[PDB]
Amino acid sequence: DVYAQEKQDFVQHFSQIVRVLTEDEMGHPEIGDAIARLKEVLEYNAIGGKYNRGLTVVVAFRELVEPRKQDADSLQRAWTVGWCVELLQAFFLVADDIMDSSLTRRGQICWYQKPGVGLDAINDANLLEACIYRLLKLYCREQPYYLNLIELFLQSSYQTEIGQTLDLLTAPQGNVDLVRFTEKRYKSIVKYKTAFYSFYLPIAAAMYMAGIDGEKEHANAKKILLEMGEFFQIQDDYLDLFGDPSVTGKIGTDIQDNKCSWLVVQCLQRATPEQYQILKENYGQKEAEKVARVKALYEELDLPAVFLQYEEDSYSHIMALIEQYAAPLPPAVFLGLARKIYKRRK
Amino acid sequence: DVYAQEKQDFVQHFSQIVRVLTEDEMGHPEIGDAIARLKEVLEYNAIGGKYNRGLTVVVAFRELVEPRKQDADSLQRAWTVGWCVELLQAFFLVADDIMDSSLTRRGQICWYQKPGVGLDAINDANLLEACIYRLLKLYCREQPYYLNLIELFLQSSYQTEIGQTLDLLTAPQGNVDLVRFTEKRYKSIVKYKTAFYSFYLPIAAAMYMAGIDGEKEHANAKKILLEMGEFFQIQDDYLDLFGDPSVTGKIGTDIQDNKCSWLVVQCLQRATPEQYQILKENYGQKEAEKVARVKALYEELDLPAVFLQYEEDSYSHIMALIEQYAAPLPPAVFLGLARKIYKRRK
Ligand SMILES: O=P(O)(O)C(Nc1ncnc2sc(-c3ccc(C4CC4)cc3)cc12)P(=O)(O)O
Ligand SMILES: O=P(O)(O)C(Nc1ncnc2sc(-c3ccc(C4CC4)cc3)cc12)P(=O)(O)O
Ligand SMILES: [Mg+2]
Ligand SMILES: [Mg+2]
Ligand SMILES: [Mg+2]
Ligand SMILES: [Mg+2]
Ligand SMILES: [Mg+2]
Ligand SMILES: [Mg+2]
Repeated sequence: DVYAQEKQDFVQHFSQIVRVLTEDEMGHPEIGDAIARLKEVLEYNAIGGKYNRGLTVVVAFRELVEPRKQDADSLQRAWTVGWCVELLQAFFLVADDIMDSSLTRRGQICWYQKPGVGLDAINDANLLEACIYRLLKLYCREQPYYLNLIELFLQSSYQTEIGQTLDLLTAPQGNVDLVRFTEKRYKSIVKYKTAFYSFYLPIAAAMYMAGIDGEKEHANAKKILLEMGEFFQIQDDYLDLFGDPSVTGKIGTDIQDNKCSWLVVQCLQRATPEQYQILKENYGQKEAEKVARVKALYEELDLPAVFLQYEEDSYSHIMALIEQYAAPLPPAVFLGLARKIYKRRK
Repeated sequence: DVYAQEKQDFVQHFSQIVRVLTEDEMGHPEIGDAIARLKEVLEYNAIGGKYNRGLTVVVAFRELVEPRKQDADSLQRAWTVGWCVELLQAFFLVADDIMDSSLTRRGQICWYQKPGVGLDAINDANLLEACIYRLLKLYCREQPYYLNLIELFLQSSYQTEIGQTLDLLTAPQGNVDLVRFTEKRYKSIVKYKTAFYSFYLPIAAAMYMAGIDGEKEHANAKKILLEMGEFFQIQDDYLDLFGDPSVTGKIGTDIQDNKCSWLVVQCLQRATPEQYQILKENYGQKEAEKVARVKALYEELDLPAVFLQYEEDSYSHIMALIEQYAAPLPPAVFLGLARKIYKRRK
């Protein structure tokens, strides 16, 4: 919508970002090779996704600054903060792929699986985290919102690592306990691991950039953007199994990795004592046969139909939340975002 | 010296730090388990080292604030920033151990080698990075230096990741090229990977905390503290091979991991065309026999004697740098630190 409009401009700005993060060798030639490697990391890991999050920073900026106040530089900065959220993303993915033993991301092989990278990936990832704050310094240093943004990113990082910790504690390798896999636990997980950084972070960054720094303006926004995030991670769990790797750009692992996926939580609730045992006996194991038994059992309970039911009822519920809590913000900010993820298949 | 004096107080402050980083569940019970895991990570990975860096923050604080201005809270904050540098350290180690395929750290098994952790270590590490900025917020939020410290830590993180990148690019697995292993390259590596965060970071943090924020006061300090860092990493490379694992708390890997160690750089400079080939043929391989051939060749060139020569001449050179550049800072700040690392064997 407004998103599809703004992409080409956002994506072309990536070159400047890179010309800029590699202007550090235009003062220190002894680190050339490290900069080269950094470029490479960026090229491979910052590109090829949908860019929802970065664009959401820029769309929300249009919609919250009076166009008088949108000078050339105001925009350029917003492109950057936009990119700053894409770096956050990049950093999480490079490292969640190692942790999740994934094979492919955005329709290429995962950075760590590349010949000659492996676990150097862990540095690569953190360099990407670093680059955020180097951009904030280089573009927003003189702005009233600087500190708010720095605290926002870090703060959001921390909540997201917290969420990752639960994702992992709840899904221990070679230990199939399913007592653990509940509704309450699921909600907590996705709240922390996905919702703060994929949905609040980028909107609030746009709000901070427009001088809207009020506690209650952020609290309301959050009530909306968090439930939106929950829904989005459920989408993500559905696609892990039922998506198209031609389209999602990634092969699934929730079952192999013994994950507290939305799927498995719904399964337990419906399964017969009989069926519980197929699951127990096939879940969280690297064997194709056992994975398949679980997919089938999921299809046996017409869980893709329950997905579609839930996706309709949550989208409504979210719309209720926009009616209740958007004010004084243009509903469009939240709607544009909602449209871009409802009935999504990539 | 002043260090040995201040430790007991610094180490006891670790409990408060933990009671404080786990007071987040005193608002959000749904993340208990993640906090538990965080405690555990901290306990295992923040403890057992020398604490040079953290103590150096606190020693330098004594020596730069007029004792009138050292109220209870002023100290407590300095303990924290001190601990903030130990968290930085913790985070780098947890993850450098994975990247370096190390077995033991501070005389226990490396966190990632623990049964039931493995590559979840990558999250664990980043949680430790997070905790720094959560402490800065919770203790130094209202201070004039806050932003300076935040930029200092991040900035220092970034330079250290840059340095890590070179460490790794220069030491590719299963690819023994020794053209790469030069003096110039070595200096660059250790400058970035060790010196900024182990030596500048903690002193400058103490300076920022004492309102000494002048460009030239930090530049001079840096000239000193960077050369000090170089020397310290050379020490670290010597101990990798020639130390006592009973004492260093860690088993070495520079040879196996094909590292641009101070040792190997000195070796090349001295070796006969004959000897160059033993090295080429045994370096960077996981085989005990081949490692041993290299150790022996190193002992063949009386490199431990060259170490002791260099350690004397650099310590002198550093002392010259303190005579030249300490002012207006108490020489003690730099000397206390120098004494604590000269002729060091752990
Ligand atoms: O691999 P995906 O793309 O399905 C997905 N990736 C994510 N989706 C939503 N939120 C998050 S947070 C996250 C992540 C990555 C790394 C870390 C730690 C290094 C900090 C923490 C969180 C990955 C991720 P997940 O099913 O693995 O959760
Ligand atoms: O393992 P050690 O203790 O000998 C030593 N550890 C370090 N010593 C001095 N500086 C540094 S910087 C560093 C490190 C760790 C992790 C990272 C990336 C995750 C950020 C970057 C740098 C480890 C390290 P090294 O010989 O591996 O260099
Ligand atoms: Mg994951
Ligand atoms: Mg994953
Ligand atoms: Mg997923
Ligand atoms: Mg290393
Ligand atoms: Mg190491
Ligand atoms: Mg070492």
